[PDB]
Amino acid sequence: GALKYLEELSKKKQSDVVRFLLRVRCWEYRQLNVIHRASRPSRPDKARRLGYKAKQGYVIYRVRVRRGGRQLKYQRSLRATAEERVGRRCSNLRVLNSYWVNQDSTYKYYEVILVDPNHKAIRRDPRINWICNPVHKHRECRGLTSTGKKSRGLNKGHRFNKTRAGRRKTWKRHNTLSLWRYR
Amino acid sequence: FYDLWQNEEPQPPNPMHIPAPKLPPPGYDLSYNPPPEYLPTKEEREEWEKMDPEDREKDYLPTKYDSLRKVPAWGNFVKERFERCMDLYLAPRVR
Amino acid sequence: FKRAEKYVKEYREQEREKIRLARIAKQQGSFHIPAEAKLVFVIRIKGINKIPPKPRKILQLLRLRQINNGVFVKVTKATAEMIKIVEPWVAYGYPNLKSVRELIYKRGYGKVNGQRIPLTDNAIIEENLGKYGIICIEDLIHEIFTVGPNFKQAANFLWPFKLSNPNGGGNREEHINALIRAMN
Amino acid sequence: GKAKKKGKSGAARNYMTRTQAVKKLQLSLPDFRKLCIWKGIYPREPRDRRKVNKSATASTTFYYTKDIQYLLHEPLLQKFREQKALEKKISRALGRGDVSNAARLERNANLPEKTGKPRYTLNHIIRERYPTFQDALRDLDDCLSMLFLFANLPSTTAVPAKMIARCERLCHEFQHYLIVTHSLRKSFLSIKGIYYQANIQGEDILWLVPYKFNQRIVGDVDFRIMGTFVEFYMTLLGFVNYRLYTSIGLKYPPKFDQVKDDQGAELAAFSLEGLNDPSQLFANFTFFLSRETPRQPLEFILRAFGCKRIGWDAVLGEGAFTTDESDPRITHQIIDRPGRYPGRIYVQPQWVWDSINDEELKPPELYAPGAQLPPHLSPF
Amino acid sequence: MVKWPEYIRLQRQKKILRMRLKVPPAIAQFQYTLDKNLAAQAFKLLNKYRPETKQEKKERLLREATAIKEVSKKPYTVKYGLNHVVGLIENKKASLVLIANDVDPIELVVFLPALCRKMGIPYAIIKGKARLGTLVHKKTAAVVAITEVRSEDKNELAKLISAVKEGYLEKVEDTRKRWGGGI
RNA sequence: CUAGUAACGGCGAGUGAAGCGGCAACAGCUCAAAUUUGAAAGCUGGCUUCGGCCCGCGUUGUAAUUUGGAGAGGAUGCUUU
Repeated sequence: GALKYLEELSKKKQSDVVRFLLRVRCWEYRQLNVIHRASRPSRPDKARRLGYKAKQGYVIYRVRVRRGGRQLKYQRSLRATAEERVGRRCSNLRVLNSYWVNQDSTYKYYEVILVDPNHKAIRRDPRINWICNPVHKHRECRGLTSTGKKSRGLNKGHRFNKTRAGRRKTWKRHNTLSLWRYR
Repeated sequence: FYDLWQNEEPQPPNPMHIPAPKLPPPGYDLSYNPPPEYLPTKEEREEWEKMDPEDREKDYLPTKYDSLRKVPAWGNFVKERFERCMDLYLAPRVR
Repeated sequence: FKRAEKYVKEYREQEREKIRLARIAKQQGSFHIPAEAKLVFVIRIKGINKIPPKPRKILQLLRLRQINNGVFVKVTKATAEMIKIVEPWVAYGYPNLKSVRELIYKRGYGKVNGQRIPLTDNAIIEENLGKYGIICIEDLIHEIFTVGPNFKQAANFLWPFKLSNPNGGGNREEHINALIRAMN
Repeated sequence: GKAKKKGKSGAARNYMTRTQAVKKLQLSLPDFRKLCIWKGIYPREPRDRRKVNKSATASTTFYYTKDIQYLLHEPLLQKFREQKALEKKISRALGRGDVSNAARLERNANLPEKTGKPRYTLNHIIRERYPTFQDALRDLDDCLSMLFLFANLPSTTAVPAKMIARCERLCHEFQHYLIVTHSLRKSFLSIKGIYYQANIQGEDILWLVPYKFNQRIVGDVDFRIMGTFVEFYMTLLGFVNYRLYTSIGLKYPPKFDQVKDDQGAELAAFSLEGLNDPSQLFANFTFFLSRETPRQPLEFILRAFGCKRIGWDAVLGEGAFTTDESDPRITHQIIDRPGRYPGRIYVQPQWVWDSINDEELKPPELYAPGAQLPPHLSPF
Repeated sequence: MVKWPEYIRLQRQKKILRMRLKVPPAIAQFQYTLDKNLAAQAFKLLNKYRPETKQEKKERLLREATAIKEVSKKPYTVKYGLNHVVGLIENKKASLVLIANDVDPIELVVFLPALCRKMGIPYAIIKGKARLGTLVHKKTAAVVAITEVRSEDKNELAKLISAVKEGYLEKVEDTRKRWGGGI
């Protein structure tokens, strides 16, 4: 049960050992590329609860994103921008999920989990082979990931009345004049 | 172990194929007991030992022996075989 | 920097040498062997590093200084004293006649007049001593395969054969024939 | 109306140098040489070495393009890559530490030092090399004579003693075939050693056997190269004597006894069961070999001409006719020395050599010991 | 003058930074590793308890299946796997623990010396995640634990445990709570 | 249908839902959080006489068990392939 100890550590990320590790890793990542491949996740507890498995077909990619304003504000999140740049880089993979890994004064650093839909280790596993279907091509561009669902407001309740079934679908329905035959 | 020729057909030799020239047959010089005409002078043996190796027309000159137990084994036998081995795999042959 | 473990291994391995050598000198200089005389071929075996003086002089007496060389020896009452003294550094057993045949033909080297030259000819065997019934290579084998009245003289002409190092491979009854077979 | 380059086309395609050959083959410098003896690839010379390559020297060696194409299309190249990783994997369990895994990989290696059988399968290589069984006897001129030389030779790192014991086994197998079918006709001796000439299916085979004496290998010689021609002529003579042994119909391989061979029987250790001018010379004769006389060549010659009973000393060997010289059954006793039984006639081995050469029973009075030997003649 | 490659320089600068910064006292304790004698004596016992390889496990299965066609006790091996070993620590089922000093997400092993201290299990930080993986027939192994040994060697395990609580954990005692590096 | 209701509004222009109710269609599940630890039991490739052999992934975790209107482990006895 080592991963329960890691979950409590990520909670305390201002603390002495986690501030030290985030400092020495953010320094290392600045000399690296903007988008580069990570052999293993920096937070293996977070990746695994987001869906990462140590199988042939799962890869981890680390990306830095510029932080600040676009006072115009970009409605696209920094996490969604992190997903979209990696999916452009790996046009053959599928973006599964992403998580925060580090940040700086200029950049924000994210690790993204990708799944190879053509690897037949992936194709044979019923827990993941839904992603081999072509309705899951480029989920990060359609807002189908966890960042996208948050920014689209796909939550139950009276607070999310305009957006829970699709915001534009709601507007088209309410702005349609419906005429029947026997009026 | 299986037999080789379950299907054998003749093959014409290409003109590029240059075979190795065969070694000369053992002549009358190589014998242990030559005639006294083939027996050389002791001065000729002493001069032949004085010159350096690989500077002679013949690497061997005869010497009359009486018995088989008096006949020794050749010192440079493996040297001659190895020099042959370098001859047919490191020295090219002009047609 | 010799580690301490090596020091302790030394002393325990020298005390066991002292204990066994006392047991040899306690009982007698004899071995439980039938009265029929045989011949033993002994081969140097890599063993205990530090040699006590009494096993060392017995290697010197058997001209066994450098490693892996080997000599022939018959059985006397005195030989069994040297056999069980130098035993942890040697391998011994009765060889076979064909095992001698390779040892004089393929493994044969020469010793005459204090300098070690290889065997040259049968007449050179005559030139070496060639006198006490020594006419060919089989003279040595006759003194070895059969017990020789001048086998001590035959050993005097003899030199310890520098046997060949094998690659990855108590009295042996005839299992010493397998010893040279990997060591020829 | 177009032009090309002179150096690019033509003689550069047909002939390439040894350096260009090993680069195209993509093998190490030694690994080319074992493969090149295997397929019989020979360097040869073009008519113009300057025209083939402008930057060339007479010391440099060229090679045939199709022969390199034959070298590229060999299964040994795949076997070289699989075996190269196999010695890489024998450094695996040795490095990390696994004695059992190092063993099971090295029984799978099947290394020649403990088998005698060769490391690589030479079946398809000799399939493409020698075309007919007559050329096997033509190549038996070289095949036998080194293995009689190698069987007398001691062991080195390149040639294990089990390889020589298999050489001495295979050299004895060809001898047992010759003494059954009496194919040995002519024999010559010289400073180099003993030459034998035998005709098999109309093909004369000549091989040289030096005397039973350790030979100095002093100088610059390659045992790694020499160990390959052991593997060459092991399989060839093993193939040659397999074909001829079913040709004579006797069951193959011949049965062998270990410890009775270990007693020093040499030639006489093995049993042969026939179902699974030469004969008239010494058809009914009795022979004894003394202490000086060469035991191996005398027994080989006598059994090749149908001598029924040959005896010798108990220290020369065992499993023979009765050692005792007082036994009056012996007609001729071979003695070379510097009882005096009137029944036994006292002779030399030279009388045997000249009476087997002329095939006319040369007189033992002219060949009486204690007298000067008349000069002999070469059969060639 | 001459120019060095990018990943070459970053390897050396991280080594300088991890040893010269103000390291918190949970990573600084990993700089203290046991002696050469104690490591050699540890692997003398542990190599006697090596897990079976895939080749010899299959051989034993073929042995027992053959005898069925034509009686044993519990196997005592060396326990490995971070999630497995932490559970063996938490149930007090382990007797000696060995921890690799070079786990590159170090968060997987930071709590592990202190968790063994809390439950009383003797631990020793060892050089080589590669060395432990060799012991347990993998490329890598972050942690290695012994639980129970056979009766022929209960004495030399208790001697090895006493050599850890005397030769290693006594020297670490007043230097595991102090910050590393400086300058 | 609620309903041009609530709500927000240079309270002008105007903008403008949702719950309930009647229908259409209906279907529920997979992980992470556990020690298989009396046995990485899992998987990709290659060679294949297609039968089963090797390499590699993987213990920084691949199978089986479990997913909080649950569950696990024992015990007990019926019922299912």
